[PDB]
Parts: sequence; structure tokens; C-alpha cells
Amino acid sequence: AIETKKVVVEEIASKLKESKSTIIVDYRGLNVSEVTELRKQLREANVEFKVYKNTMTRRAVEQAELNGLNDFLTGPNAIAFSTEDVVAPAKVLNDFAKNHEALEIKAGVIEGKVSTVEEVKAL
Amino acid sequence: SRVGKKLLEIPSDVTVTLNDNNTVAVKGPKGELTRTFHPDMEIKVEDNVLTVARPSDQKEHRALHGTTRSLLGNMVEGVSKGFERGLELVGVGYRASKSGNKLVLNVGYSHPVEIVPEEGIEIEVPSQTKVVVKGTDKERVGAIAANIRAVRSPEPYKGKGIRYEGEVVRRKEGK
Amino acid sequence: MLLPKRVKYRREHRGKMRGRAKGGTEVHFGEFGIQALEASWITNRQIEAARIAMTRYMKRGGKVWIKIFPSKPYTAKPLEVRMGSGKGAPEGWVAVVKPGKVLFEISGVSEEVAREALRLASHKLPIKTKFVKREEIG
Amino acid sequence: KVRPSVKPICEKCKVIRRKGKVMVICENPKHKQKQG
RNA sequence: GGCACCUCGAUGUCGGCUCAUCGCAUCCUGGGGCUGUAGUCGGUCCCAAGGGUUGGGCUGUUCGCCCAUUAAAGCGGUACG
RNA sequence: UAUACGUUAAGUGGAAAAGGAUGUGGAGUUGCUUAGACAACCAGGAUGUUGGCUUAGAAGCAGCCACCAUUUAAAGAGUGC
RNA sequence: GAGUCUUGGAGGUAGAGCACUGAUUGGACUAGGGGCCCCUACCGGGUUACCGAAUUCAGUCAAACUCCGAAUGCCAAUGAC
Ligand SMILES: [Mg+2]
Ligand SMILES: [Mg+2]
Ligand SMILES: [Mg+2]
Ligand SMILES: [Mg+2]
Ligand SMILES: [Mg+2]
Ligand SMILES: [Mg+2]
Ligand SMILES: [Mg+2]
Ligand SMILES: [Mg+2]
Ligand SMILES: [Mg+2]
Ligand SMILES: [Mg+2]
Ligand SMILES: [Mg+2]
Ligand SMILES: [Mg+2]
Ligand SMILES: [Zn+2]
Repeated sequence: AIETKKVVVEEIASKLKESKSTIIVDYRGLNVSEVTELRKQLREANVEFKVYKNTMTRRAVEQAELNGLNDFLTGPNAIAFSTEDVVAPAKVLNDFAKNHEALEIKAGVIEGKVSTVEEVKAL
Repeated sequence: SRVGKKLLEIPSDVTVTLNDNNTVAVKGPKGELTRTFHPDMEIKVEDNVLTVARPSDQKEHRALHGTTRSLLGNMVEGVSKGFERGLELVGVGYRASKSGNKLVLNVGYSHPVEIVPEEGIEIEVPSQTKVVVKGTDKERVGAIAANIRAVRSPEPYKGKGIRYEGEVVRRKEGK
Repeated sequence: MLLPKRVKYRREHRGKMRGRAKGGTEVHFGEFGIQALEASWITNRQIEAARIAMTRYMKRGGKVWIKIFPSKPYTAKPLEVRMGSGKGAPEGWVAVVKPGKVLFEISGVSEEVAREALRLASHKLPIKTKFVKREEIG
Repeated sequence: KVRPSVKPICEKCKVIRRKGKVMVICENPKHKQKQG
């Protein structure tokens, strides 16, 4: 448990900037779909659209004790980091809908994350 | 982990009954079920809770302590709804039919083969190319389906005979 | 086929094989090798029979180091003969091995390859061996 | 395939014991074998 | 083949005949697993000793070759019974 | 049919070796791990991309570039069938 | 006469080692040339991947090899029991 200290102290600066974030389903992720969607994110902005999937709940509990006290109940749940570190997120909401409706990637248990104090219905 | 450490609920109509020498029985909406256990092992039940208290660790105690729990699980499941297993039948004309209570199968043999089940288990036939056994316990339907399958084992060169409801057989080539 | 060019005499007592190995009981010309846990008479064909396999399995990356050498000669009388009336005719050469002597050696290959090669060579010899690596302190 | 030395061939051969004997069972029945 | 412990005030050896009996490392019949087994025939391995296991030509012959059959024409011990 | 503590489950004891193996009793060395370990179940396992290459795609194992880096949550551009 | 304890001798076995006689493993140096070619035409040189006398580095053996070397056994001495 050495490098885990490193990553849990690194992600502070990562989570201390954004406003809006959204959650991705864990399973039913096609590497073909994964590369197409990550190249789509590539053609929009940088990799700031997180796909971090080494994300057991304890990094959440040791990272977001300051703000966003909701992920604890989504611990035993399909989790995949995806945040917004660029201009106001609406186009990412459109990509999310057109990726998550019925084709090759399921929404499932997705409910979004917090802007300042909110759970669902992002605009 | 271990399977002899999990928990087991008890539905409403399902009623277990403890007795001396650890010979638990069950009364349910589908029949009774009695099964004696090992005398040494301790069985203890609470409302919607099953417990198997194990004495000092040994080589055979860690085995019995899971065996009894698995058996109680199978028992409560069978008395709740029961088990079943179908039997696909490919043939090139191999067909089974019904006759009273027994079973008859016209496999490629030169005389009809008769199969009769014991009491407490029934053999239903939904169509002339499928057999489905139904019963309370699990070992009973298991043995009956095995004895029905062992009339005509599936030939590997081409699917021919009795086979389980969902299974893959290997295939060679003949010329 | 290994054998000495010249020798003093051509017949000789069979000797005895009690004790341990006087020397040669440490791998230093290489990295790995097989040790001897018992005492026997390694012949002249068993050595090359093991050597061909040991060098064929490997990819000639590392080179092998045979340490023993058939020196002592042994004889055998012709068949269907009574006892007595002289000593027999020389037949072949052998090599005396005592518990603890390092027989073969490999160096310049990896560890798993060396282990498997030495194991494949150990099945052609009449003794029970064990795999020993070079002393680390030197 | 009876032989006094049984050991898996492919990666998916298991090794079990029955009645005090050593058996190697697999899915490809060319590999099934029993010691002694 | 080796040795020379027993038998020199005596045991005489090979084939065939009459009669057999035992072992299994099974020739046939019985039950199985894998197969480079489509079927009919085969191969190799496992269990199995209950019964069965030929008539001639040549040679003193054991051995051996050949003819015609047979489900099969087993290998050995018993002072090479 | 003494006292005390252990070992063996084969009737080992109460006839053999090379070699084989999640039998069992010990003493160690040693990696990972309630930032969560192994199993099991729910996931996917190719993109300047099969790219320079070859009988036919060889598009994974005609068979030769260390047939490479990338998208990265991750891929040998194949572990085998 | 005998045993034992002190004291002194002769003698190269077990064991070890390479100081001599031989057998030998791998490196450095590999001399002087060896075959090929520049052409040894009449030089020298790249390899002789040297066949190899030297030496050296280390590493193994020996009933008819010793720079060494016991425990026993043997021969006496003056004292004691
Ligand atoms: Mg030395
Ligand atoms: Mg005599
Ligand atoms: Mg004598
Ligand atoms: Mg007598
Ligand atoms: Mg007489
Ligand atoms: Mg048999
Ligand atoms: Mg005539
Ligand atoms: Mg006779
Ligand atoms: Mg006899
Ligand atoms: Mg015994
Ligand atoms: Mg000596
Ligand atoms: Mg000497
Ligand atoms: Zn297999």
C-alpha cells in the first residue's frame, strides 16, 4: 500500500478544480466502443474527460471528504470517473446521451454527480 | 471463504422441525423431506436463520460442516419450489412418448425400451421430442435423468441419442 | 567418447568408494550445476549421452562445463568360460563419483532454461542428483 | 492410459485422487490417465 | 552359463502313449476406456482362470516347414510331470 | 490390556528400485492483502493498424519486421483451441 | 613369564596434496609456420580461430606418484601396582 498513498495525494489537485462531473457504467464496455469514444473526447478536448477505472471506493472517501459527500452510497455500484475540466458542460451531456441511450454502452445505474449541491438532472 | 458459514432463511409455509439425534425434517407446500445428519455435528435454527455450529477444527469436520449446510439448502429449495431437468432428444426419428405413468422411447433399437419411475417423482412429456423430469428432491431427479440418458449415449460422430438440456458434445469426422 | 591417450598400465584394482568428495565440490566455472548425492561409476557413454541432450535443449547461448573425466579402466572376461586362468581383457573406461561432487555446469543462459536443461540431463545418469547454484559470497 | 507416472500435458488437466489412487482428468479424453 | 553343498556298498537317460493337475504374463468365449474407430473388420490398454483349446504329409525327433479345417488351434511349472 | 507425550490409516507393521503425486506432522524463506487480496459472477480484449510483409485475405499460428508505438481502464496488433 | 601406567625408538598404511613420475578441464600467451588471399614471386601481413613446444592463471585424479602423515600393532628400558 505504497503507491496508493501517492495516487490518493495526487488526485487532490485533480478534484479541486472541476464543477460538473458524470458517472459511467462499469461493465458492457467494448474496447472498440472505448477507443471510439476516447478518440471522440480526443477530438473535442484533452483527456480531462476521465476514464479512470482503478477506482475502488476508498480513494473517493479519502479524496472527497471535503466536498461531494454522495459517492459513498454509490460505492457498491458501477463506477467510472469522468469529470469536466473545460468550458460549461452541455456538449458532454449530448455525447453522454447519444452514447448511453441504447447502443454498445448502457446507462444502467448512472445518476450523475454533483455540481455544487445536486444529484441528478444536469443541464 | 467457506460455504458452511453463510445463512439460510425459511419461508412462511416452510416449517423445519428439530428432533433428537439431529434428524431434521421439513413440511412445505410440496411435500415432506427427512434426512438424518452426522450425530457429532450440531445443527441450530432460528426464525429465518440457519446455523451450523462446528466443534474443534479437524480434517473431516471442515467437510461435514459444509456438507450439512449444502444439504439443508438443497432441501429447503426443493420443498419451496422443487428441481427439474429437461432432456433434449435429437435423433433422426428418435421419439419418446407417454404411456400411463411410465415412459417409452423408440430409439433406433429393434424393440421399445421401457422406463418406469419410482414414487414421488413424475415424468412429464411436453412434446414427442423432449423429456422433462420433475420432483421434490435433487438427487432423485438427478438419478432419474441419468438412468434415462444411459439408454442411448450421444454418439460423437453426429448428435444421435439422449443428451442433457444444454450441453456441448465434441464432433469428429467420418468418411 | 572420452578416453586417455596414454596410460601406464592397462589393468587395475577396482578400488573403493567410501567417504566424500576430496575436491571439485563447488561450482565456480559457471552459474549453475548439478550435485551428486550418491556414489557410483559413471561410464564413458552416459556422460556424452547426457551432454548431447543438455546442449541440444539449450540454444547454444551458454556453454557447458563437464568436470569429470573417465580415467580408471575396467575389464571383462569373455562369455561362457570357467573361473580362473588369468585376468580379463580391458573393455572400457569409467569415472568415480562421490557424494557432493559437482558433475555438470551451465553459464550464459537464464535460470529456468538452465534448470530444465539440467533436469533433462539428470535422467540419463545412474545417480540421484540435486540442482545447486553458485555460492553468492564467492 | 495406465502408467506409473502421471502428470498433466496441457494447461487444463487437473489432478485428483479416488480411492487412494492418482488420476489425471481433463476435457480432451486423450489426456485422461491413471497411475497404477 | 557360473559354483561344487547332496547322491559313485548304483536314481537309467530324449520323443510318443495312458492319465492328469496347477499359475496367469488371456488363444477363444464374457465386460469396458482411447483410437489416425463413418458401417463391417481392426489397433493398444484394463477386469476376468468357469469351460474349451485338431486331423494329416516329411524328420528318431524335440524344433521346424507344408496341406485342410476351426470360435480358438495360449505360454509355462509339476525330477525339461 | 502400566504411566507420559507424539506419528501412521496402510493390516504399513508382517520382503524390492528408477520415477510420480493439493496424503499427513513439523521448522523455515517468501510476494499480495479491509486504498482489499485469490476464487466465483457482470465487463470488454484493437486504434497512423495487421500496418514492410506472403501461396488466398495471412486480416492472430503462409512465416519473416525485436510485424512497433498508440487509445489508455488494457491488449501479445495473439494465450491456446 | 604376563597385564597396565609413565619413557624412547624403527616402520610411510588410512587420510590428505601436486614438491617429483604420469593422466588430465577451461582461459591468457599462444611462439614458428601450417591453408586461403593480398600472392610466401624471393617479403611481411587478416584468419591460421592454430595441430601447438613455453610459461602463467586457476581446477581435477593415481595399487606399481609422494614436500607430508595418524589411531592401532611391534621392539625395549627403570620404576610402580
Ligand atoms: Mg582444492
Ligand atoms: Mg562336493
Ligand atoms: Mg571348498
Ligand atoms: Mg542330503
Ligand atoms: Mg543304497
Ligand atoms: Mg490379467
Ligand atoms: Mg501316405
Ligand atoms: Mg522329464
Ligand atoms: Mg525344474
Ligand atoms: Mg505387508
Ligand atoms: Mg587414499
Ligand atoms: Mg598410495
Ligand atoms: Zn488435457
